[PDB]
Amino acid sequence: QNITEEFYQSTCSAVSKGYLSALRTGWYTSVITIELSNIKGTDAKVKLIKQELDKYKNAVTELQLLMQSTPAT
Amino acid sequence: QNITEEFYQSTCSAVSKGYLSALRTGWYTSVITIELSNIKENKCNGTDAKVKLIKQELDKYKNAVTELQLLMQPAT
Amino acid sequence: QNITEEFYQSTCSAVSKGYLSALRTGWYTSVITIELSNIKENKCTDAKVKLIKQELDKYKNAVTELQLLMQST
Amino acid sequence: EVQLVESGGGLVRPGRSLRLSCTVSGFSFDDSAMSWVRQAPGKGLEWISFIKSKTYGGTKEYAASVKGRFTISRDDSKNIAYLQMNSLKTEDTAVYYCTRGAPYGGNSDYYYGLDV
Amino acid sequence: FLGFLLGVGSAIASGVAVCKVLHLEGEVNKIKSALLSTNKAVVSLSNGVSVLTFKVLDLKNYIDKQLLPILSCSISNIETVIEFQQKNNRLLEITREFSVNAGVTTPVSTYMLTNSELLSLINDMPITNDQKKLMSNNVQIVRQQSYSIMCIIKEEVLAYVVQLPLYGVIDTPCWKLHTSPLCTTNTKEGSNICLTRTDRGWYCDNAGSVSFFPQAETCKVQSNRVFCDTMNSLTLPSEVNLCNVDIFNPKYDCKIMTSKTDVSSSVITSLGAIVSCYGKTKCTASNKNRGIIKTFSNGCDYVSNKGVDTVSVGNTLYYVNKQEGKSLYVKGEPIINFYDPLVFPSDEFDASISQVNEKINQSLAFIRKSDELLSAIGGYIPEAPRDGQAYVRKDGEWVLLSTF
Amino acid sequence: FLGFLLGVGSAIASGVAVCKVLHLEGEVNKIKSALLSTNKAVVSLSNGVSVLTFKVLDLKNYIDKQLLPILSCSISNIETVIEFQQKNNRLLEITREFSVNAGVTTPVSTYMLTNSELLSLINDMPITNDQKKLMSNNVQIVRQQSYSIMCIIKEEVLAYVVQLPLYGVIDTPCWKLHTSPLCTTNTKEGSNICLTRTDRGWYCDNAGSVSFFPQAETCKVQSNRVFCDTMNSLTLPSEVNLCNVDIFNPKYDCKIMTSKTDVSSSVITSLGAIVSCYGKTKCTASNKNRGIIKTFSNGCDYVSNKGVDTVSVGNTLYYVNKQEGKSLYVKGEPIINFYDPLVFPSDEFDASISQVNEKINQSLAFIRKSDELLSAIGGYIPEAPRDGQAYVRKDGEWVLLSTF
Amino acid sequence: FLGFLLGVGSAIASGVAVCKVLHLEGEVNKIKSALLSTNKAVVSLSNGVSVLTFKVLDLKNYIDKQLLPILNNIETVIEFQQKNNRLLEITREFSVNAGVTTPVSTYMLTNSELLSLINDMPITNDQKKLMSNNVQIVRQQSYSIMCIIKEEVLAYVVQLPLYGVIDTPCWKLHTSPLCTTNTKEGSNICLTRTDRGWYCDNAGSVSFFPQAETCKVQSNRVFCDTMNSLTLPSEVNLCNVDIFNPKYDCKIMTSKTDVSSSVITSLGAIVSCYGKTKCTASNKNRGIIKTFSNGCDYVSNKGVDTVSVGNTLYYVNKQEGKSLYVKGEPIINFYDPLVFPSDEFDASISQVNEKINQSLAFIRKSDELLSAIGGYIPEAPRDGQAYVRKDGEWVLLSTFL
Ligand SMILES: *[C@@H]1O[C@H](CO)[C@@H](O)[C@H](O)[C@H]1NC(C)=O
Repeated sequence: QNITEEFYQSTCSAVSKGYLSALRTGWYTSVITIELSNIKGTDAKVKLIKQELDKYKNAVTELQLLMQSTPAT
Repeated sequence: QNITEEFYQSTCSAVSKGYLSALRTGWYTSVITIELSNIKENKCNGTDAKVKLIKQELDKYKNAVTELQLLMQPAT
Repeated sequence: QNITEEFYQSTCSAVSKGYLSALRTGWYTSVITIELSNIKENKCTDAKVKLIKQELDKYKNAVTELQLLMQST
Repeated sequence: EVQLVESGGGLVRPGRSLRLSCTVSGFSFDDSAMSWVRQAPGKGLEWISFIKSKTYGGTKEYAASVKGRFTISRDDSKNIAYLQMNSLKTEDTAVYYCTRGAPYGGNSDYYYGLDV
Repeated sequence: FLGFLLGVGSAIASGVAVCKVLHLEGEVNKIKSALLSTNKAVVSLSNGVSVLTFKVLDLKNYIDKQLLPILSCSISNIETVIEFQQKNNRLLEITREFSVNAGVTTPVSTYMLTNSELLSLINDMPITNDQKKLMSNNVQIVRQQSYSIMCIIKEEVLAYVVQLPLYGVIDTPCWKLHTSPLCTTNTKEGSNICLTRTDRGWYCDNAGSVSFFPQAETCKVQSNRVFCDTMNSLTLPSEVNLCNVDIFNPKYDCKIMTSKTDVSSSVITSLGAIVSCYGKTKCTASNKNRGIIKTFSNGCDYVSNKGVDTVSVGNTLYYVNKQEGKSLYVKGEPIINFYDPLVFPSDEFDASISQVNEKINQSLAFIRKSDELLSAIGGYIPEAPRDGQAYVRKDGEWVLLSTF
Repeated sequence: FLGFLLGVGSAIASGVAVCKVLHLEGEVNKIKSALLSTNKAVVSLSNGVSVLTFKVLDLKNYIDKQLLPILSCSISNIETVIEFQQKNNRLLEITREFSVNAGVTTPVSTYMLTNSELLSLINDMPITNDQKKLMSNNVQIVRQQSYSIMCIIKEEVLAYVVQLPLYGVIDTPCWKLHTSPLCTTNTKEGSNICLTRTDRGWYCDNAGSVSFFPQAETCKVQSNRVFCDTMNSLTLPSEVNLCNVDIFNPKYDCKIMTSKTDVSSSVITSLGAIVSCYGKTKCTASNKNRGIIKTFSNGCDYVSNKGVDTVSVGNTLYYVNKQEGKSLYVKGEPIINFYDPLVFPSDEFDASISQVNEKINQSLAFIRKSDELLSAIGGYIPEAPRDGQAYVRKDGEWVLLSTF
Repeated sequence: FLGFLLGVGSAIASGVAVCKVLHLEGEVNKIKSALLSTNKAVVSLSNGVSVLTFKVLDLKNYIDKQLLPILNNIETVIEFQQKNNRLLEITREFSVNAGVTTPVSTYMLTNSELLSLINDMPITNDQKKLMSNNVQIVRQQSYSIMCIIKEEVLAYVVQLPLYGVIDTPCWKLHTSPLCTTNTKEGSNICLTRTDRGWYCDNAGSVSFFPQAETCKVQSNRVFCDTMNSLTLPSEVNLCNVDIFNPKYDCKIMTSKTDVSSSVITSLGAIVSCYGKTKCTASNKNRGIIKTFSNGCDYVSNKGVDTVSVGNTLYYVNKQEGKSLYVKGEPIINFYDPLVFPSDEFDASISQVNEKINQSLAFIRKSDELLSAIGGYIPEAPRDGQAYVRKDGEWVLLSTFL
């Protein structure tokens, strides 16, 4: 709201006044947690639940490999 | 297809002729719509399995429309 | 490991020594395949058939889009 | 800041001459174009005259009702715009307003409305 | 433009610091014991720094309680299968995003932190209500200015750090400067000289000085609010603003860029368009209903968006921003006419007004003093003939002593 | 290289303008009423602009009709749950893409617009049949050049603008110019001087002139078709092409860049490779079956892809493109040999051929004026000491007036 | 900084080469027959090049076997979705990225499949270990080119990286502007080293990467890319210990823009505090522990957590290591500000010294000829009469007598 703009022909330039600042000055760190489960006869449904548990265990294994290399820049 | 290329040793440069143009000169705008439904609340008190699943899917729908309303509430 | 760093005041610069190389020097190509099935059309109005039919529609539309994409390298 | 003050009105006998003068203060007078619009007592608005900026030739455009009788002019040295009314009729009894024509951009010979 | 003048910083350094703290023994158990009751808490680490903690997913209390007793086995209902899929999909998608971005993702996706969780975290952050309001109304910007660093997965718990932004400067006046080449308009080729203001970008008042952002592409703008990052800034004195009203002010040396490349271009501003039309290029400004409403003459001119929809330079068509606001045209002689093209430095990038004027002072010395030594070539005399008697200088020769 | 010579534009300005038109009262009801029968229609807004309109998903007629009556409540079919999930997943993913990218996404994803719907919009767009053909065969590129601006979600409808590209110039001849440093090949270290053409990028014929794209990385290529964007282009005269056949032509002053950094490099071209091998660097060209087939001499040379597979410069290994076509090698004296290193300006960015010649003519002016004038002049005549007596010149000496 | 000195290369040029080979007739059948038994195989194509081959999803043996007879329970629906979803997502990723995606997503190649490809790769065990422990980085350095969909298989080539140089010493150079500290505004001159970026020993020379943003770091290991590198002599390292060495002409960049900034290094922070800017270095418990004076200074991360320059707050990296401060006079003080070339980008030490000798040459030579070129007599007035020499002027000879 209530924005202006000026053009200076002498310098071939333009200034757009009327904005409000929202500068990011610093950071704040937050820790997010996801609690996992320590998991070590074929009916109709068990095959799907078994491969879904396989998805879960492979996800936690891949994350175990990923945290292996602590981030650094 | 029938593409050529030349190398100029005098200036150390190369020109690849034989291509066809496809320049974007202007824009065209179209409005895409998604019709939504005014659902007040899942006015059901049951706790069986299928209602347990369908209620949380409706909750996903309602939280999605709330986030879209917050986003609408542009330029880059 | 055992990382060091030096700052040279004369040139206003700093060198971070103690790292190991892992340069990408060349390439290696491998072919991944996904075998598809030649199904012409969903030849078949209950509840479960509707889902399996539109899932087959997803499959056929995916291979059609990949056919359009293949039309260029 | 932006102001247009017209002066020189009053009583005048039918057939003589009277010069209206609009003093501009608040913006660049040379870069903008001026217009004269009158309103007869009880009647609606009637567009009368228009003079373009110095950059666009100083071109005077009049209406059919006053063409040949009225003459618009401008003095950019003192930020003022005149409307010389010669051979006045009784129908010319009206309230005369001085307006500024707004170009379709910052500066253009196509105008979209009367700003001030 | 002046992005090379910026410093070099580490973005995730803070989150990675907290990460290395989370590797310590017992540090994870403090969090697991703190969130054993509630889902959100505030925890002070070993080094004393207090950080927010959140438990967004509990697959432990699902696999170990709702799924474990069934696992000879047999599943009785199918609803539990889809329920497990819905519970596990989030972990799967988080794993994908991490496995692609090497453990650090930005912006923060909804899988990593949903809007409900993000708004809760903003509500409990140790900042003002104004800051909570700002971060809550612009969660899309908070997501784009945040990182997600994956930390550790120890003792049956998964942990990753969400590095959130702190807006320490709010509601101070800002302005965006746009620039374009200002060249002469001669007819001969390559005879033109060009000059361009280089100080273009965002400026915001901050702590008695000005924060300058040369790469305005990195500053995100929503409504009249400008979310910039001080990491990509320069701390300049307030007198920089003088360059807009008086480029020849003595209190600040305004930065320019000189050349001889007179090409036509246009810079779309917030409320209009700047057009630099040089050479035989045709530049126009048009309205969607009537059509062309201005054909630009050779030079740098301006056109407000009030009634103009497009601006075309050469083969390029620009759509101007249709934002509502007042545009003011400030007359003035193009400063390039104040210069002599014979001593104009045409190779200047990191330049300034005074730096170019001093490079002109030297050339004026080089030509008016040293080159005028050519005047002393024919203006001096050769040796008279080494003969018997003496010679006098008459006309342009040595003509002896008959005249005697 | 010359990307700084480009202008600044607003990409979504048109889509944002249409978006702000949709915020007005009643406009949404006009759209809602037009699509009550069919799923796509053409709607003219209040400002007269006609736009295509599409309803891609109807959750209203699913939740209220097929889902509402079941909600005592109990679900009978389990297939209906999965049916609702399949219907709702698209809205969820659209929400994710918008909430991450701050409401503006590019390229346009398949969730935002499927292939059938995109081809529908292209088929119903009011442009030529050739444009329909071009956009229909290259939907991946059209997606890469399109935007998706989320507009409003008012009165039981969701709305976002899909900003599609218009290719007004098609099938005109284009060519890509590749450049590489051209340095001398002296044995001493710092004695070398370098020169490089900056005109690198894409060129296309357009409306009696040439559209030049200096950042060729932004131009996408499919087959022999080049999808560029005029937004980052320059309108040059046709005479720019002369720079390829005659760098010293008078009708166009070709842009170059001088330096002294003689480092070895390689530029993989469309049908070959340019190799600038300077110093002790070892540069070779090899075939996958036979092995090394050429060891480059010091200088800038070329190798066609006809029978060559890799080119190595120092420790860098490049794979050349194996596209089918003819490569032509045009011999010529390297122009860097035409320059004298004592008057060669080495600090030059954003230069031209005549711009180098002007500084060389100037340096020779000071040299031909200084050494040719000081030597021819050096043997002049001093004067006799000012002692109130007039001296005459005899035998190379000043003798007083000795007459009586 | 020096990224413009790099060459231009075609990245997927190798993979596309294999890609067009698969377009030939029968070439796809060799692969389909090789993978008819197992899921992974080695195939030597027509051009003799041997490539690994992998079948990750078989919808043929599902749709034609488990799904077709019903079309000639509800679980069979979900089973199909789980099998089909990958084909959809692979399609989506392609349809956006125009057939070439990077990094290689998990849909394109899961971790199990990628580790399998690394295990059967024809390279050393050390490379297998390196690629297996850093699969996320390998994905970021790999491409996925979609090739063909021929009767009746879908095919895309995954272009994997080969690390021919491993375990050689590397080091990262950080630079920042080095200016004088006068009180007047426009009176200062500035100088900055431009050779900043990564360096690694390679084949008796040094591979230099000016765009360190492209080099990825995990622990003390640095995965760089030779395609955007420079092969420099071993003597380049001398520029760090002896900038004025004659055996290598170190590259610098001159200016007059004395602005304050900071460069966060691996184990510390460089602060160039010029002008009236206030620059500090602070600790999370103690607070401000150093107020920088005008100039370029350094502060290690040993006990420092933040560094603030003006309105900018930087967090320094809290990595463990020894940081050493090497004293020395700032070389910018070795130059005279009256003859200093201030517009220099692609510059070096010898180029600046030669422009100073040249600028100085013209002044001493112009004074050596002009001072004094007026020690000689000029031309007498060129009228009718004759003129003799008296004092400094040409006196009319007719005055005698
Ligand atoms: C520069 O020019 C000004 C006026 O042209 C003159 O007064 C001055 O002596 C010159 N030299 C310096 C070093 O300022």
